[PDB]
Amino acid sequence: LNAKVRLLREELQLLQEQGSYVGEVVRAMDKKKVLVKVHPEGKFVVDVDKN
Amino acid sequence: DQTLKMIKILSGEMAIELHLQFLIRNNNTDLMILKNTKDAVRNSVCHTATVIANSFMHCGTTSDQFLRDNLEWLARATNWAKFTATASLGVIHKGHEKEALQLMATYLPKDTSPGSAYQEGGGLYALGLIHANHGGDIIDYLLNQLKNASNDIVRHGG
Amino acid sequence: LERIKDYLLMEEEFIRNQEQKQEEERSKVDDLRGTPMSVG
Amino acid sequence: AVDTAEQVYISSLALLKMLKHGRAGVPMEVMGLMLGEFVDDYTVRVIDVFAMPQSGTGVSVEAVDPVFQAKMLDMLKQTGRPEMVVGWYHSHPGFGCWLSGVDINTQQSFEALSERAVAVVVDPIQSVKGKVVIDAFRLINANMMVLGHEPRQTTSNLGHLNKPSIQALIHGLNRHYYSITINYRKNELEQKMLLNLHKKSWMEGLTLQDYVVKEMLELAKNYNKAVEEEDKMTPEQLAIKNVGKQDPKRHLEEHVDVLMTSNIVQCLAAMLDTVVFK
Amino acid sequence: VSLLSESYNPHVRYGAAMALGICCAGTGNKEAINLLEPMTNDPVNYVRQGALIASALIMIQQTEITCPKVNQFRQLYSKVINDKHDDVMAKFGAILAQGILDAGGHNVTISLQSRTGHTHMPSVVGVLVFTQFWFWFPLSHFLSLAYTPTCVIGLNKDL
Ligand SMILES: [Zn+2]
Repeated sequence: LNAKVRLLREELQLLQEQGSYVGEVVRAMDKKKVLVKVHPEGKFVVDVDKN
Repeated sequence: DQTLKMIKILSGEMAIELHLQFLIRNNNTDLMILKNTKDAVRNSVCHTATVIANSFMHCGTTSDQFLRDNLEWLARATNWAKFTATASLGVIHKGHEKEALQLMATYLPKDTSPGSAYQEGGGLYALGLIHANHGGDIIDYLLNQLKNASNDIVRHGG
Repeated sequence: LERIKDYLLMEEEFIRNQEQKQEEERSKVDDLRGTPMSVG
Repeated sequence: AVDTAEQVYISSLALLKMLKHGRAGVPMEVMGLMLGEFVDDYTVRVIDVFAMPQSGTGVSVEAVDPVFQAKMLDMLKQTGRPEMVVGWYHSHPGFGCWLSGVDINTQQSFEALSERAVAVVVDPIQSVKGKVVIDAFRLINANMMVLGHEPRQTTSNLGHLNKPSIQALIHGLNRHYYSITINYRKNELEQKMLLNLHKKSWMEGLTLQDYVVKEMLELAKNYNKAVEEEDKMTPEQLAIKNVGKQDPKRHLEEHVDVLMTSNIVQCLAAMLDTVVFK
Repeated sequence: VSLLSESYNPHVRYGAAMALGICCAGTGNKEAINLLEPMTNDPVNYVRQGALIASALIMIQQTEITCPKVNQFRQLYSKVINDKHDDVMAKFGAILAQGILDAGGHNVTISLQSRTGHTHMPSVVGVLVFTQFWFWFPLSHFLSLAYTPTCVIGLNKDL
């Protein structure tokens, strides 16, 4: 039981990782490429994740 | 007579040779399992992992068929893992004892490569593995080789 | 109850729409192109 | 001729000087020279670190002052024992630990000067005693790329090296460089004095007078108990609830330990009342 | 080992998996084999590499009829070697583990205790040095000395 609570804190090491930007997809193209505009910047072609 | 027989039976060296005979005559070793592991190579730890794994499979059998099949793959190992690989060959030949020392002359550094000092150190380490757990003049001879051996590279395994 | 055939036709059409590299040359371009590319 | 997972041992003095100097120059990315010891290829220990005076050029090799190094070394010779510098230590504030083409140009010069040429990258991101943002990097030669970069004779050390792994920004510029493991150098009396100066000094350890106590305690004890009286209603709800389907009931309100510690420690003031004094 | 096998430290879990394998040695306690399987799925590669080798030490002196997962562990070792995605450190000793099970063509097995109950001096030395094999790669050769055969010698006369 003590291991579980400390493991939850070990899981909290995840909070350290930086958040990914939030953007809107203008359109999609083939070969795992999508055209997404960044919220305060400009159009970015991005590589899609396996998931 | 009886005195010679009692010394020999107590020594039990012949029994070790009989165990080597049992291994060489009967080994349930599959080359295909080694090949399946061989095909997937990270090219780093895998070369070391495979050479030690085959050495366990052929320990005392003296059947280094896997080493015979691949020459370029064996050459890939760096000078250090190669030192471990020559010691692994000693594990494969760990049964013939004095006969194995004569076999190790074929794998001796002058017979093989003078340039590879780690291979030379590995050969000394392999010689020790073959005669390990046995007290003999060969052990004293290894000590004599150690006196003439290089202070660091040869004595790393010597 | 011929509706099931019609519904199947619509689902099949959506599946068909859903179901609508060079050994060295493409890989070199893939290396040349950045993971993120900005259009200007 | 073969690299290994070598261990860099950072003496406490070198680490403390690096972060303090780095914090002062965090806006201007200050650089310094690391007075390490090349005892053997497998183990490298940085016994001492000294800070170069701020240089306008930057973290570049040109910024390092040859005259300053010679005079500083002479002072080290007269007082205690000097050691040949292992490499350059410097701070990159924008990217915790990272490598740059400008950095490699200085690193190449240090590599030409000696061998290990270790480079350290401390940064402003920090924690009171758990950040260690500092990381150590050594470049890998393009000619050496055909050969295995780091042959390993020891699996466990490679596994310890594997635990840090790589940083995403570092991964972007990782090629042409190899990360080298950094560990704190053995600290004994040095650990003991800070250990003595932690609970006794860094934390409150007056000891002669270490032991509010009866003035605001009555307010705190009444307030926490009031919170419990409202909080205990949730446990009362759970016992009454059939709870055939498991549902959260806001139990474990606790505060029992907090009340227990506060009441007992204040009650322990009886020792001060009749024993510590008369 | 079971309480120690689950712990925050990667080292304590890795050590527990190694410890469980060595005390049982060739023999399998069934509970011991069951405990090893979750250790194989453990996230840390360092713990995973230890679990694969520890299972192999139990696997020598065992056959599919004696233990249900003996083939499954063998299939697992091949699978991790086959999968590129699996960590190079994680796979590390799975190939070595296949060697441990196949040592001497499976003819020899690791036993530290004589039938008389006398401790085997080669067996103890090989296993203790083998734990330091993670610290030093060549110490794997020390494990080779401790490989007692399952064969029986029956000679009416010595010659
Ligand atoms: Zn730099």
